[PDB]
Amino acid sequence: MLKIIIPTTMLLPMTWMSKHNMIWINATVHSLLISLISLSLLNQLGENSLNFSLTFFSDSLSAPLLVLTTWLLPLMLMASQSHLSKETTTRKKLYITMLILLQLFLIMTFTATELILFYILFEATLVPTLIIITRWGNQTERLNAGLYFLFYTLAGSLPLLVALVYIQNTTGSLNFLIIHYWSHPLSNSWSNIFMWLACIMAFMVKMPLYGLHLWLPKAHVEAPIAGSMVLAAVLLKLGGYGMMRITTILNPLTNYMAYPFLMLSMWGMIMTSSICLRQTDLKSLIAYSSVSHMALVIVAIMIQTPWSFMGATALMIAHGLTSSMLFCLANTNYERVHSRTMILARGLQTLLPLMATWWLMASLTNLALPPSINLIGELFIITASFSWSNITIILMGMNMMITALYSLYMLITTQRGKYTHHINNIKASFTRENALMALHILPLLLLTLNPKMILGPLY
Amino acid sequence: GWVRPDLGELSKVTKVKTDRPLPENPYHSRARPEPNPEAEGDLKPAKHGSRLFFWTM
Repeated sequence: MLKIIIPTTMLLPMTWMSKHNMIWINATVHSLLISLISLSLLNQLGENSLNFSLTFFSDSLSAPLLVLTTWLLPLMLMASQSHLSKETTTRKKLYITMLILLQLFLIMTFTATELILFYILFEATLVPTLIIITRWGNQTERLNAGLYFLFYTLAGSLPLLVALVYIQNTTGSLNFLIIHYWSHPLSNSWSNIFMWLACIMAFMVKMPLYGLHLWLPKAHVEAPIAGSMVLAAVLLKLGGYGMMRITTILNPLTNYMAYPFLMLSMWGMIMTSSICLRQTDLKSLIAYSSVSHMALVIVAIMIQTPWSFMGATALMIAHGLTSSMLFCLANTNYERVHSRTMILARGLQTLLPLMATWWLMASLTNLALPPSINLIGELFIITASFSWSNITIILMGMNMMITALYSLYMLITTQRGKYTHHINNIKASFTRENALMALHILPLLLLTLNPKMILGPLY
Repeated sequence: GWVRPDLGELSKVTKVKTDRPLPENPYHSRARPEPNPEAEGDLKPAKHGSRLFFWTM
């Protein structure tokens, strides 16, 4: 891991001392180089996770998610040198400083060998993000969005902190391994129930949650594009990654005290998907779409089934790559039309042929048609839910309805139809935009050949 | 056959040859609490470092 953590830090002195206009070029190429180094962690033994040292260890869950972060860093850097090149060098250099620091916390968080060690940097990702939304955002409501995002996740993080230190005072160290091997069946006492809520609400408030999803429309829509990918692609998985890591000392209390959360997520995703079917903002439709998929992940964890986790990891990384790509789609129009209303810029296939295509397989991948790992993600969860309860498919499949209508509805409204008459600013798609988007979908299709890597620790 | 004592002799601290033995404990002191045993042994290094959360050393 030191083979990744140190190089990730080393970009920061380099970017801060690179030449005036070499900042993006130099940073991108080594950022791609680091992701190449991070590809080394895909190998996992048929047994205990790769434990490099007491400081850091990686399993078959962290490694697929880790590579997503490292592969991501070129994508924001390559998605941001168009809406920031008009700013001064120091502020541009500071933007790289936040992004590099944001990655470093993610790398350390996903690889933390100690539960409390996980907690610090997993929470510490707030500071680099909160700067991104509030400083470089491009709307007025970004400030209230920053408060909404920061406070909403902090309201759950603190009870987790009290819960984690309590487990320390009662069971000793919270090392992930010793926790797994030293497991005590949780009683149905009232205190254990409240301990269960503290150890869970911090992660469950973080993906979306139906009722706790109000920060995504504020944050994702108002965030800068480089940031906007991160609030939906990777940090939502931090709330995810915590769930499968923490749901090993809560069994069997999670067996019973999960119906209110399972019930909220199952019905909630139908509601929020229905929001997408009747949304006005392109980014908000994408963000609310991320809510429905992420709520599906929330459902998946709470049965504690080998098939459920097996498709849970695949769904998260598949969704994260897609949601980033769709947020690239919103950016492409946003530079030209300078507005986010959907019906403002209809008729893009006639004007931009390839960008229409890039919007095409992006929509199908969100459609979760086979064999794209979005399908292998959802379909695995369906069987796990179905075995848990047969009525689930009625609620399960009904989501597949709405996720079909709004996905093409976003496509049909924007790309197809007559082009907008009064616009005359749409130029040919920059090779940066097309190349970036190919670097999103192509590995996503390339992953389809062997999803054995992305399947997760249960496999 | 007496004599006036000059200044100082009557203020002199003088011993007296007596019979009564020294009291065993004039204050009538009770038994003392046993002091807690003192530390002993070479000051060995702390086992496995600080042992404060994830800090290895």
